[PDB]
Amino acid sequence: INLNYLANVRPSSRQLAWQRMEMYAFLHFGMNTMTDREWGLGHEDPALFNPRNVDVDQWMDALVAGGMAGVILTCKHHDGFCLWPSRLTRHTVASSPWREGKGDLVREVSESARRHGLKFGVYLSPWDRTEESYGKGKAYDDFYVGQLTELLTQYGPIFSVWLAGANGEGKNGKTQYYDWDRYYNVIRSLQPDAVISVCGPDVRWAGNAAGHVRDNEWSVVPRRLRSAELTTVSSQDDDLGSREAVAGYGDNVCWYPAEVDTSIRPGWFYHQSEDDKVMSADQLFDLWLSAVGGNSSLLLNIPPSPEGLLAEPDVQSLKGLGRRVSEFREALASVRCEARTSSASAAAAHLVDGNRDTFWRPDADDAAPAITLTLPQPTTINAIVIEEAIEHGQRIEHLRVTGALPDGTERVLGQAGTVGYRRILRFDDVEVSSVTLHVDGSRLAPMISRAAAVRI
Amino acid sequence: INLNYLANVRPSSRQLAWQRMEMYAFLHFGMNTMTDREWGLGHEDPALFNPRNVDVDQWMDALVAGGMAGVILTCKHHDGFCLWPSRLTRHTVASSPWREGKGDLVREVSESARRHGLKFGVYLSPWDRTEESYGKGKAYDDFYVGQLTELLTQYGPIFSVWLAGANGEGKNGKTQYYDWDRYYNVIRSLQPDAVISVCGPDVRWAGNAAGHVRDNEWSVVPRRLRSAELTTVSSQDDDLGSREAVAGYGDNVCWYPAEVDTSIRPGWFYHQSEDDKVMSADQLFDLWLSAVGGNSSLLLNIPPSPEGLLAEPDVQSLKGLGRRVSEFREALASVRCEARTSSASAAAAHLVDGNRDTFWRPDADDAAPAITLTLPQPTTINAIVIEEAIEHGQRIEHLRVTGALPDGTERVLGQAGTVGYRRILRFDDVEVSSVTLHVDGSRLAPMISRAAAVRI
Ligand SMILES: CC(=O)N[C@@H]1[C@@H](O[C@@H]2O[C@H](CO)[C@H](O)[C@H](O)[C@H]2O)[C@H](O[C@@H]2O[C@@H](C)[C@@H](O)[C@@H](O)[C@@H]2O)[C@@H](CO)O[C@H]1O
Ligand SMILES: CC(=O)N[C@@H]1[C@@H](O[C@@H]2O[C@H](CO)[C@H](O)[C@H](O)[C@H]2O)[C@H](O[C@@H]2O[C@@H](C)[C@@H](O)[C@@H](O)[C@@H]2O)[C@@H](CO)O[C@H]1O
Ligand code: NA
Ligand code: NA
Repeated sequence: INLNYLANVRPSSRQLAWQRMEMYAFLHFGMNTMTDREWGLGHEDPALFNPRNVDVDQWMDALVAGGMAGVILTCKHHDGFCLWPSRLTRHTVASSPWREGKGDLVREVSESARRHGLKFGVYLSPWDRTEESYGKGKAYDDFYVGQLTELLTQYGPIFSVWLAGANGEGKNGKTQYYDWDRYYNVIRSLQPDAVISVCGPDVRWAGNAAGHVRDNEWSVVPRRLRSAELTTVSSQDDDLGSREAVAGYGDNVCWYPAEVDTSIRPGWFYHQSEDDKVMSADQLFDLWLSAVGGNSSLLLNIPPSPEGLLAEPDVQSLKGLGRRVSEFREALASVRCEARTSSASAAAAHLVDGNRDTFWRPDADDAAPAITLTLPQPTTINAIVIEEAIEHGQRIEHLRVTGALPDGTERVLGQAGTVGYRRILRFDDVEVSSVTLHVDGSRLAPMISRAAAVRI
Repeated sequence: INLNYLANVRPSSRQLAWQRMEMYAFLHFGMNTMTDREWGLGHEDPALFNPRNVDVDQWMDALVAGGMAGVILTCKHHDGFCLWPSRLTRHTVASSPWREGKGDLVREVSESARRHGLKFGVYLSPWDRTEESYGKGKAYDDFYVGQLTELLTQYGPIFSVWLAGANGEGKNGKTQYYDWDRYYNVIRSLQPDAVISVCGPDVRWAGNAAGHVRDNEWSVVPRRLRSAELTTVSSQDDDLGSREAVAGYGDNVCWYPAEVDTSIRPGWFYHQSEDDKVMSADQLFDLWLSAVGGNSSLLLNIPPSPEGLLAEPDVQSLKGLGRRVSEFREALASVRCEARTSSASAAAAHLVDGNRDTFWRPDADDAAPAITLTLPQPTTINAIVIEEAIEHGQRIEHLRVTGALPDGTERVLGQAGTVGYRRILRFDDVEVSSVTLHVDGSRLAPMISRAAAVRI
């Protein structure tokens, strides 16, 4: 096991810009919304696509109020109907009566995303149930690549290209062997800042669709994980990144951080029968604390109705999720403790200076690295937040948190494994004088760019 | 030919940062210096490595004076002797009398480069005439990855990893092949910002070691060039990227810009007999004008002597080189021209603000994109300098430049094909009132971040 190797695997600059987005939105919309399905059958009549009240500004307003950093639109789902006027097939909005055949929903969405300060990403299903070339090999690749080129060069900066693994062809279906390597070269060449996700090397599907977050989430994982979703370790395993899980891989490991994806409803597309099963503001806020406080990026889907609007319950939950995240952020930014450290005290101000590029790192011979955060007055708290300077790698393996009570006893307030981008370690309301964070397990010396004790 | 794909192939942000360096130094130094050889045989006595006056600060001052942005050290050449105390072999400085076995020349160079404002890069020869694992396959990959690991984690940020492709049979009669893809994973994981050069995807050997520069240099080229150093295309071919040369490749092309490498002496390592064969300031400045005015990076090797200093003639030529370059940059930044454009006047000021991140692009239906630069007084000029916003791709195919003389007549000054990072287009001295740059061939609308008219 070479810890100078493991402890120094680092995010690319596109991975690090992505990680700081934290939470962004999925928008599953199109033919499936019109036909009320989760998967379409292919060859749907384009006359079915006639939403009478498409209001992307209403979607974006609600995503801004929800604290979203960007939006990923389903520009072509498995059914093959394209939401832009592709020159490569007639199975698009141009063949539909929406906007008299002059519409381009990718343009409307990306333009409105930008006006509202949200990044824009594209979902482009490799699986296609309409396209005649699908199953033919190379001729389908050329079609796909030609569609990537349209999406990546006509609509401005793309932050994510999301490549779904789903394939329902079955034992007797069409067999298409995607030329993934040729697709990557296209994406890298045209949008080199974009992250290629799921069936791609930059961002890893966390391995469930229900919003479950691992107890420990390693961004440093075996390199074969980048092929997991493509065609025996699996995106689903609970343990991917522990010393024990990675040792036999040696250098054949990489930075490949997790994205937790889930829908606000049981389905990805809008179904009216799901209006009473829309996740609430607090269930969403809990998901957020859990994911964004658990080294996991959060991709939350909110499907527009066939009228072409986000439904009321969904807008209410998003408004409420954004109020909560925004009070959290406000709390973190305005708390004020004095920080003391077990060693390298000259750098203790880095833990509390509001600067994500400065960090504290204990001397290499410090046998028990610890941070103590002393509150200006005795205070009721119920979380600590801690961040690693993940530019420099992911190190922390165990963290134990203790609290000094005003009577002068101390309680073990809670423990966690991995930190990474951010750990929000939650516990019961408790009034304390100070907290100590015992970083008692690490892969070489940890680099900690923020620490705070907070009341959520 | 798909122009919508070609005109939109772009550099990664790491290739973009490397391009802004322009010129940086090679330092070939080590066992071969001590035995006065261009190639070592392997198994050299480590007592031979005993330079008496290693003074890397003296190297770095001379390189700063020469205008270099960085330096790339041969941390191990083909002979196999390591300039740092590697844990994977005893064929290193730890076995030599240099600093009584306690030296690390890699540490000395990288720390001095950093003090001097210079980036640091490493050359680590895959070919190894000493290492006993060479020729055994995976076991030599293990070794090599192990040494790459030391170099990429122990010495701060690395701007380039420069990989030469040569191979040989080992002491077992068998040829070593290299697990390239495995090496790239190491480099990408530990130093995400580094460019992997020559035998690597990010930076292309220009195809000669004589300082020759193509008339037209395309950074958009067939993707197979990335394997050329690992009729077929060669790195040496004159035409790699014209519409004719790339047409057949469709999207299997990429951003792979040229690096022109050459030595300030006939050999790469120092030889006392070559002290009277050091290229002069003027030769080196014509080389700079040619490469850095021809969309090529310049990598200039200056080898330290067996006593451990850059020799006087080398220092002197560096000094004069740096002076001419600095006069060039003065002429570039002190001309006060008014810029007018054939379309999109609102963006004209982007031509002259000295900012590489703003550019002018003519209207979609401007049929004759042109820039006229008006001098404050009739002035003698003998070059134009033009730079494309290469962040967005490389598009210019032909440029024609005319001059307006004070007597109201017009002269055709010169023409050039490619531009890329920068074209310096020189021509017979002439006094003009203004000059016009007619971009009369381009892959879609050109994007130009600087245009100037100068006296060199
Ligand atoms: C194991 C599993 O969840 N399988 C099917 C889903 O596909 C996986 O989806 C995830 C993303 O959650 C990832 O791409 C894997 O590579 C796929 O195998 C499937 O969901 C698909 O992804 C959704 C985001 C959505 O676009 C959906 O329409 C798409 O088919 C779901 C469909 O409900 O079925 C799973 O059984
Ligand atoms: C085609 C050629 O020049 N081959 C031999 C050189 O190798 C090429 O070096 C260039 C860089 O100029 C590039 O890596 C190619 O892929 C190599 O094939 C060879 O030079 C090697 O490169 C120098 C930078 C230097 O480090 C040298 O020691 C090393 O051998 C030279 C040796 O002089 O011979 C060529 O015939
Ligand atoms: Na900080
Ligand atoms: Na500019």
